[PDB]
Amino acid sequence: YPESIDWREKGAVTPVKNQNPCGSCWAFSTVATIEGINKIITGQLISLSEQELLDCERRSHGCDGGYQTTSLQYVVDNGVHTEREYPYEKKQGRCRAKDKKGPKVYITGYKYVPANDEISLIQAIANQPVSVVTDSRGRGFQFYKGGIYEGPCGTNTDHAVTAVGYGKTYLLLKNSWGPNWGEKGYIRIKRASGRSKGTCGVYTSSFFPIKG
Ligand SMILES: *[C@@H](C(=O)O)[C@H](O)C(=O)N[C@@H](CC(C)C)C(=O)NCCCCNC(N)=[NH2+]
Repeated sequence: YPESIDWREKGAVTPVKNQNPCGSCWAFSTVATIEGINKIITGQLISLSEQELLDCERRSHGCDGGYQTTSLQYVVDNGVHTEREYPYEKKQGRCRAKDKKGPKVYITGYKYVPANDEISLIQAIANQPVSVVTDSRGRGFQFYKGGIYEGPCGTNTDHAVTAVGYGKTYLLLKNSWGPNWGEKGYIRIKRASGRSKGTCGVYTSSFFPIKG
């Protein structure tokens, strides 16, 4: 793997979005990975629809939270519309996926990253943006301003985010709380060495889409 990577710089990352006040991070996390792998494979960077997952992927619990596996599987089974055609409404509504006839993006599957292991995660991000989770309950995280975040934070993960890169000592994370949070929407989180739940539990549960 390269010493560092920034998928933003490689053009595989769309502008930061704002999920609030709907607790639909699961959808934002998944969509960002889809946006990323689509660019890597097809050369196209297009903002895709969190609202479709929200309205249509109902194994997850809408604004009350959801799952990486079910949301990734949704895109395998059904593909996903652009954000432009299916915009965010900040709340679950009727699944209108069938009513929309515009451009869609499909994936063919997804892979789970072996958990609690630095290099397994780093190796995955080297290839594509990855869906990851963090413990976001704390003042330090919620009011993060900038720099490499080393703590304080627990490992009781409750928020799904997107790993869009790393450096020697950190993982670059796209958050979904708008561009006014952290570093223009992003947080750089310390790389815990080796076997570890990771800083803020960032090694806990990681998945990435496959577009073959
Ligand atoms: C996170 C957010 O929008 O801030 C959102 O609550 C969420 O989807 N969180 C996930 C985090 C996991 C580590 C992937 C989550 O909690 N998913 C499980 C189901 C949601 C909670 N359960 C119920 N009963 N709603």
